[PDB]
Amino acid sequence: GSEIFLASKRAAITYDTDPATGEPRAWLAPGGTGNVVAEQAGVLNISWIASADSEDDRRASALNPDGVTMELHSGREILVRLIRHDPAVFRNVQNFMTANLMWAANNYGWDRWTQPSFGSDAREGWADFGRFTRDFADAILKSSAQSADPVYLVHDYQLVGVPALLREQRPDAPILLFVHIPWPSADYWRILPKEIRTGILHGMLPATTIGFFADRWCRNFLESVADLLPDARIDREAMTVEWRGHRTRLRTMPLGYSPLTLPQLPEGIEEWADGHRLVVHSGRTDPIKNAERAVRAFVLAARGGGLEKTRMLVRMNPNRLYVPANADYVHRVETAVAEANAELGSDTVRIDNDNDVNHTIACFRRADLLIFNSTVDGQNLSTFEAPLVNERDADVILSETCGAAEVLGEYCRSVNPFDLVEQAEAISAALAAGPRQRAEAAARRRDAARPWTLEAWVQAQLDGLAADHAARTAT
Amino acid sequence: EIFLASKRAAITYDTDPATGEPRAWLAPGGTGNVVAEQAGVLNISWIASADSEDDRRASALNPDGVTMELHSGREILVRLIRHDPAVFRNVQNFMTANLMWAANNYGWDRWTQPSFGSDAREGWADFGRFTRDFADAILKSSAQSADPVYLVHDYQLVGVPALLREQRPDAPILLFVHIPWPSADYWRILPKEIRTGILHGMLPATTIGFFADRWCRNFLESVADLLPDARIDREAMTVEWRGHRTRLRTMPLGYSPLTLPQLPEGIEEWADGHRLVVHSGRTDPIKNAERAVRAFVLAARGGGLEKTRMLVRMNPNRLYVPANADYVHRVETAVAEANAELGSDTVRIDNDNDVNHTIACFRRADLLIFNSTVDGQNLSTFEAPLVNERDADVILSETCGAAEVLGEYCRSVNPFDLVEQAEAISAALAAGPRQRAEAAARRRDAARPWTLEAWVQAQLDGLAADHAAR
Ligand SMILES: [Mg+2]
Ligand SMILES: [Mg+2]
Ligand SMILES: [Mg+2]
Ligand SMILES: [Mg+2]
Ligand SMILES: [Mg+2]
Ligand SMILES: [Mg+2]
Ligand SMILES: [Mg+2]
Ligand SMILES: [Mg+2]
Repeated sequence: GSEIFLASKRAAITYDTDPATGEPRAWLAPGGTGNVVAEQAGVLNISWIASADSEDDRRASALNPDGVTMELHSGREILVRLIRHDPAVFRNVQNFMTANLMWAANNYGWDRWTQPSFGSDAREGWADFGRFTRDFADAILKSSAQSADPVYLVHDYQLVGVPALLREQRPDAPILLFVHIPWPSADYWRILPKEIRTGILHGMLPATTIGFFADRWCRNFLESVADLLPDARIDREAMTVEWRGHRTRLRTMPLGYSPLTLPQLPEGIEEWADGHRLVVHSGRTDPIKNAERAVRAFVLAARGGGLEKTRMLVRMNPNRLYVPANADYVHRVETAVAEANAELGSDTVRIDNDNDVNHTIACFRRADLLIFNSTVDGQNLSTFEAPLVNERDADVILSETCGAAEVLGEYCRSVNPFDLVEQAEAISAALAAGPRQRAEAAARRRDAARPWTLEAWVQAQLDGLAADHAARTAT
Repeated sequence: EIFLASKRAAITYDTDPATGEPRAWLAPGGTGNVVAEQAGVLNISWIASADSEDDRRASALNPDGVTMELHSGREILVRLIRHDPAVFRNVQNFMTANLMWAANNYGWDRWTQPSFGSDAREGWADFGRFTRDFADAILKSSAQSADPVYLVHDYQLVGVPALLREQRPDAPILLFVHIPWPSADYWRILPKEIRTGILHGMLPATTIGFFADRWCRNFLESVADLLPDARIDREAMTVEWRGHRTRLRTMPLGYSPLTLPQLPEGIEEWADGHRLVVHSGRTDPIKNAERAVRAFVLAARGGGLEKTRMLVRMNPNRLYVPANADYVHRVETAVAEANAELGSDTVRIDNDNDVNHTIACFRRADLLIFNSTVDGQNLSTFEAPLVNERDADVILSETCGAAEVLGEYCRSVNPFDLVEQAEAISAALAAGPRQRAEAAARRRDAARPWTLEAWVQAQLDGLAADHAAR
């Protein structure tokens, strides 16, 4: 008897002609939070509320106020309702400063000794955060104006301010906030300026349920609350916060993959890899993906002997390259690859860069060894998808700091992503292992990965939120 | 019989001006002076590392111990361990902002550093040898003792308790760490054999002490995270592991009354007619002088600081460590940029290890800034208000151990937020004599009880209770 409203900020939508119909088409770039949320919209048969961040988006939204019919990579179709944030007030929706600070904080990118140093920009950014949060919350509230019993599913870190605003207007509504990124240790969270470190928590706590992909993130969130909000009472065993009349439950809801989204190799790759064992590292152009260290670990593994007919493919998916840290990462990866080739012989290691899902899947299929060695990762879905499609009983080296390691770590070669020697030794061992050992390990790994579907995760959201809503009422 | 050990002893060997005989004296400040003063308090020898040929010569020539003069005036015996020089050199590298200093004092960005190679494997091996040298020295000194008590000080000796416990199953062993303990997620940046091996080395202690509750909490979380076989109790502050029961204790330290002069050359004249902001600390990136200078510039831009100057007092220490050299460069850069904007000679750097100069700067200050990025405790934030003659406000980082005792009596700041720090500089200097007078008196009252002798008593009392429980 409830209507469900699902929102997230980022929607990477292209507009082109549909070859099937010859009509103008909206389609969603693959990967990122957007693809996950869009698939959830499809599972639930509801619209996806997200931000218009271009004239094209505004134009599409104005012509289709009921929503734009959008095509997923999985071929599936949903309605997307893009919020037409006023272009004169919100000049650049694509990049919000406060959200970018939260990205760096939550993914641990600062050394503290030299960075960060917050100036007036952080104050201005926080004011802008407030304006955007209000504009977004108002759009959700307008969308749900004809609903007597709305259920709000608010997705990802850009919307951390939203639950407080929804709770103010809809005191009895079930509200889930689901964060797709890590939550950092209390000492690290409090690097942020006082108004932001506390303000964000004030924005989140009015949610019925706060979800993360991993237990570690829930624990770190609770510790952050205990550290900063003298008014709050945490219960580490119950995973609860009680604060200013808000009761909040923290839940872990792991996600692995979408079965319905699971081709030929990129140009030149099949011939280059022929007769060689192939090590594959795959991920976005983001320093957390840790390809530089993966390449250096490969070089150290080769130094120990036994990798004579082995090559390494670094698959990088271009994304937000305008961010200085991302550009720096690509530079550092290119440098390590050049050093590897200088040391091991030309063409031992190759970078292959695009956002083509078919190429990604092909590379997952061809791999003799898969490396997902993130410095940290909210979850990392590639580490579920890859073994599920791999045909060669490839081993998987998985960083212990990926959310996914809580589910898959015991079925992979779990590593410290900062230790090049451990990683080199894991690379050597994985490639030395005989086919029967690898076959049995891969079968167990597929069995461990298989249950963690997008639909199961959506069900977890609803089951958790429903239970927490009941508990909130009883208290 | 109490046995006391710590690694670092910065000793100078010269001729005693009063007697003409050979003399050994200990550098003031740092952990060495603290442990040396504790040896004096307890009337015991201090076991420490010989770190140079002169130390080895002195140790070899005086096997009973080297009579060593402390800055406070006192005299104690130091028993210096002659390690293998190659092992020692590499271990000292392991203990600097390479490796362990960055691990416990939060110096890594994770995205680009660290990346552990074979050097970390060799470093760990050498650390084991160094640890064995210390345990053998301590055991040798205590071998005929029926009921020895072991007080093992600071992070370099984290491996020692396990080795002592192996030989002395029933002995009281305190491990007291003088630096922070990092969050669990940060601790596990270290290679597996190190992150776990260090915990295995520490947990056999009867008692593990830190200067702050936060460090104890972070330690427990690290144990819970890495040792599936350990059981922690956050309320009892205990670890139960392999039938070892370990108690975690917070034992704050503030200052030594006995250690509490003229200003350095040129400073008095330069400061005359001006309000003086003083930042003081070792050449270590945790001391955060660069951000303090930038915050000062931001405050000066706002007006109201027209007759205000800033003194950056830096105590040269291990300038060969890249992170320390970089820190000094960044501070020099910020000071030059401050002067280029605000006017020549607005900000000065003054560098030496003269305690008298430090105390004098504390006395002269109209505002004191101890804005460390993190600090195991920071003793300067107790010493400075207790000697200051201006009722200077204190800007104190919330990330100093000392903030747990003095935070509410100072202007507590986020050390990464320049605007907050600038606003605190401005507010601190907007208040004249009387406003500050009341707060300054309450601050001194808060700082006063936290003496060195009280802290030594806390060590003994805590250890005794924990030993009787185990
Ligand atoms: Mg758009
Ligand atoms: Mg931390
Ligand atoms: Mg985890
Ligand atoms: Mg890659
Ligand atoms: Mg010496
Ligand atoms: Mg040392
Ligand atoms: Mg951390
Ligand atoms: Mg210092």
